[PDB]
Amino acid sequence: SGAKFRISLGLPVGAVINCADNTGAKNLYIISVKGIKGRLNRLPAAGVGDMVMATVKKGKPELRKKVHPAVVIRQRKSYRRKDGVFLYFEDNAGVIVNNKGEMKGSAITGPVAKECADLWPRIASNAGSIA
Amino acid sequence: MKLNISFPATGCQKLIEVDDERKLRTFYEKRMATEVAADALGEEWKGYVVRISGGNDKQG
Amino acid sequence: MKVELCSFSGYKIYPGHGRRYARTDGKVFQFLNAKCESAFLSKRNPRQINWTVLYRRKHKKGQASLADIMAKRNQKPEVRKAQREQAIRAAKEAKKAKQA
RNA sequence: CCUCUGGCAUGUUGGAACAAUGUAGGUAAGGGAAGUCGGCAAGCCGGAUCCGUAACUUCGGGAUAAGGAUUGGCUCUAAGG
RNA sequence: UUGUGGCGGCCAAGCGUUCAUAGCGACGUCGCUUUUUGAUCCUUCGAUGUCGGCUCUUCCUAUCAUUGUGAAGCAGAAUUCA
RNA sequence: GAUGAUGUGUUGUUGCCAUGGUAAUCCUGCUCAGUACGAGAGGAACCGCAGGUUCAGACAUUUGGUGUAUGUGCUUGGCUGAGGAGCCAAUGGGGCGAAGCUACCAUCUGUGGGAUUAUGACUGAACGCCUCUAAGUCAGAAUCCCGCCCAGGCGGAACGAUA
RNA sequence: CUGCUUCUGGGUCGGGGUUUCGUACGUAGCAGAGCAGCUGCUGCGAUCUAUUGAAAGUCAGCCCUCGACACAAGGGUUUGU
RNA sequence: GAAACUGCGAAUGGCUCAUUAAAUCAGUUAUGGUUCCUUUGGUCGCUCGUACUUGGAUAACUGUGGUAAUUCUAGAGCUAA
RNA sequence: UCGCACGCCCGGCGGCGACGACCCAUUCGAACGUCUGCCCUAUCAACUUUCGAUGGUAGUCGCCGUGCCUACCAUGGUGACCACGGGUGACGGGGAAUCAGGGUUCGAUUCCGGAGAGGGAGCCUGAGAAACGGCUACCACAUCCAAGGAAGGCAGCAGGCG
Ligand SMILES: Nc1nc2c(ncn2[C@@H]2O[C@H](COP(=O)(O)OP(=O)(O)O)[C@@H](O)[C@H]2O)c(=O)[nH]1
Ligand SMILES: [Mg+2]
Ligand SMILES: [Mg+2]
Ligand SMILES: [Mg+2]
Ligand SMILES: [Mg+2]
Ligand SMILES: [Mg+2]
Ligand SMILES: [Mg+2]
Ligand SMILES: [Mg+2]
Ligand SMILES: [Mg+2]
Ligand SMILES: [Mg+2]
Ligand SMILES: [Mg+2]
Ligand SMILES: [Mg+2]
Ligand SMILES: [Mg+2]
Ligand SMILES: [Mg+2]
Ligand SMILES: [Mg+2]
Ligand SMILES: [Mg+2]
Ligand SMILES: [Mg+2]
Ligand SMILES: [Mg+2]
Ligand SMILES: [Mg+2]
Ligand SMILES: [Mg+2]
Ligand SMILES: [Mg+2]
Ligand SMILES: [Mg+2]
Ligand SMILES: [Mg+2]
Ligand SMILES: [Mg+2]
Ligand SMILES: [Mg+2]
Ligand SMILES: [Mg+2]
Ligand SMILES: [Mg+2]
Ligand SMILES: [Mg+2]
Ligand SMILES: [Mg+2]
Ligand SMILES: [Mg+2]
Ligand SMILES: [Mg+2]
Ligand SMILES: [Mg+2]
Ligand SMILES: [Mg+2]
Ligand SMILES: [Mg+2]
Ligand SMILES: [Mg+2]
Ligand SMILES: [Mg+2]
Repeated sequence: SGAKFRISLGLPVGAVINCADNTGAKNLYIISVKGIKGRLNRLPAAGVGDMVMATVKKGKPELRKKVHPAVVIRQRKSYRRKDGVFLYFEDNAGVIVNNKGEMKGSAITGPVAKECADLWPRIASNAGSIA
Repeated sequence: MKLNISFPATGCQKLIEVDDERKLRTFYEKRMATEVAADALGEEWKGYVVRISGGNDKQG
Repeated sequence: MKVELCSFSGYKIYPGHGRRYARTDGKVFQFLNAKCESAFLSKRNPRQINWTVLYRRKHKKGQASLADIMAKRNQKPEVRKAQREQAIRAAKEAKKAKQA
């Protein structure tokens, strides 16, 4: 019901982030974000909770050379929650997620922020600790 | 939030429930097993000083 | 509002201020300001830095019904030794019957 | 780079301001060439000591290949005539 | 100037299971445009700086989307024509 | 963009609006609703609600940048006999940094009317009936114009003080 | 855009408030790897502990002062219905 | 005599043969280089300094419960070795 | 500390036991030690070392001996008699098949020893465990859920997929 508030985005096109799930993929190179119109000379950027499109740059052989939709899990750009805290994470992170929301993985390493765990309810169930 | 009150001087007990917090910050931000005065609780609670002795969380 | 405490220094973080850090292993660390944040990410012990709180606590600067129970309880000991005497009236006569 | 002997008055003018645009220095969160014809420019590495060093080859090289660790101050000890 | 390029009409053989014209449209035919290339050489040879890209404003409509609408071989969803 | 000019007797305060400019945009999620429609498969809308993209205007509490308060510590080479206190090295270097600037990299805000276009209709002839049109009449829109907002005319007004 | 004698006003200095950095010099210490000179003592010794959230800066465009100190009834040029 | 505290067992047994090439394992000797519940047999007034029975907790149990859920257990109250 | 029969001196002596114990035996052993013994490969000929390799001294630790570890010294140890490395579709052995005499092949398999409970690691109690029909982590897999959490380990007997 309640939609997702605006948080500061700090992952433009061309960022490799940690593929933190149990597929075997270890990188996610962001190729484009889903939902971005953008203006002239504007990199489509993503933040926490923004389901994105990525390519695995390092990992298993059968997960590379192919575009996977993904979902950003952690960023280290300090985004602002509405209750007044500037949270940020240690590293950037993401899991591999099909178009319906369900993960290709089965487990998620480390924390998932609440801004993604509320928006993607099946990433939240595989999450060890939230925010 | 339920409160299991107990009289150890003869050894009986029963359970009450209250659902407002300006009656309940007399308990909050303490340790376990400190002495708090229950005189800020209500109409029948005058002269009663009490031990909070710990209890179960929302998940038990 | 929850008025939390800074992880490096240990002052009292108010709701608008501060900054929140979350590592890859849980461990959500609060910070009052970037003076504390830089000194935490540089991995500095607070116990060696003179302005915090964990320094100053280290260096110690600053500062049968009850009626019957009570009825037998309050009983006077000459009545008790007389009761001991009719216990003797049982026992020594019974032991004369033991040998007899 | 700093100083002593020696030399000089800032290189054909001064004063008051610290706007734009420059020229010359710098610094930047998150991302890291997505900019652009092109990593242009900037940046990264950098000395020394102890390790370690591949393919290839005219056997000489490559080679400081690459990749690591240490480096301050103070107090000693040992060895070198 | 408009061959050529682009765009749009008219007439109706036929396509559209049926049915010319929902959407198309043969043979023919009438036009518009200067975002193509030709044609000409009037202007410029006592020099109007000759490709692209970046930046930036403004304009056209021959509309891709958005607002309101009319039409379908429009049930809804999608999509075509206006 | 910045002074200023004419006269209004000179000056000052408070204003008016002639005129120019003009601005907001599009989308997603909840609900409607697995409902209308449909054999199914699928599958919307109107009013509401919560947010977002692009845009415009700001602003500094908070977060981030900057940082020569050359503010405070640490520190290399040298120099003042040494300490202390300091200086030079075209800002020596590096932490941390107040104020001020500043960032969708933080935060706030972004409007209402009128005649109408296309179109759908009303009464109603032409043309006994019919007809949205001929006379008359209604609804009508990201358009147009005005509002809101920016500037304020060789354009005015009210009011004070007038050596 | 402001201020410039109602015993009032601004201005300088001082004081507090705020804040930044991080605990001053001196002194003391049977704290200090150790070393040296005298027979347990005295000197050298980076650093540490106490004094000490100390010291230092803080409006030049920060906040209150009612403490001190002087200043402030002026100068010049034009304007008439 | 249910329940519960205490003692004991749960390191045997059963399965499989992944690892391991002087390792395992096999014959051989050593432990004068070590431990060893148990079972049996020795020692068990050898010491020269309230004992007619010393103490206070705890379980079962009564009672009040919490958790969505576990062979989760919380506060209270009695009581033995 | 506990139980059964119960007597004798004029309160004190007493019976049969049961349990529990320091230490020495004994038993079940375990544990490192000594000698000798194993398939294939040289398209593995030098390996081992300040990252203990082989020794000496003194300690730590252990239940003990021991470079097992630490400090200081010595420069050693193994190898053409195959060291070292690699392979094993290799647990070793008692044994099994075939067989004149020799052999060659097999031995996961019920007896003995060892190793291991998905893979490594670490520990509690206990005399005995680096136990897994114990616990704690991480890795891999995987069950319930109100999304806050919980619990698990068939190479034990059946049984299921693969
Ligand atoms: N409003 C309403 N809906 C109903 C009723 N009974 C069934 N439904 C709805 O019918 C829909 C389809 O029903 P379902 O049993 O799933 O379909 P089925 O299995 O083919 O019968 C569901 O969304 C139900 O909620 C009713 O009595 N009233
Ligand atoms: Mg571009
Ligand atoms: Mg100069
Ligand atoms: Mg000069
Ligand atoms: Mg940067
Ligand atoms: Mg950075
Ligand atoms: Mg490009
Ligand atoms: Mg490019
Ligand atoms: Mg270059
Ligand atoms: Mg090279
Ligand atoms: Mg036909
Ligand atoms: Mg010509
Ligand atoms: Mg020109
Ligand atoms: Mg048109
Ligand atoms: Mg206007
Ligand atoms: Mg249905
Ligand atoms: Mg139906
Ligand atoms: Mg700020
Ligand atoms: Mg800063
Ligand atoms: Mg700042
Ligand atoms: Mg000095
Ligand atoms: Mg120079
Ligand atoms: Mg900085
Ligand atoms: Mg209207
Ligand atoms: Mg009309
Ligand atoms: Mg109308
Ligand atoms: Mg093997
Ligand atoms: Mg094997
Ligand atoms: Mg065997
Ligand atoms: Mg086998
Ligand atoms: Mg085992
Ligand atoms: Mg298994
Ligand atoms: Mg185990
Ligand atoms: Mg089992
Ligand atoms: Mg077992
Ligand atoms: Mg069996």
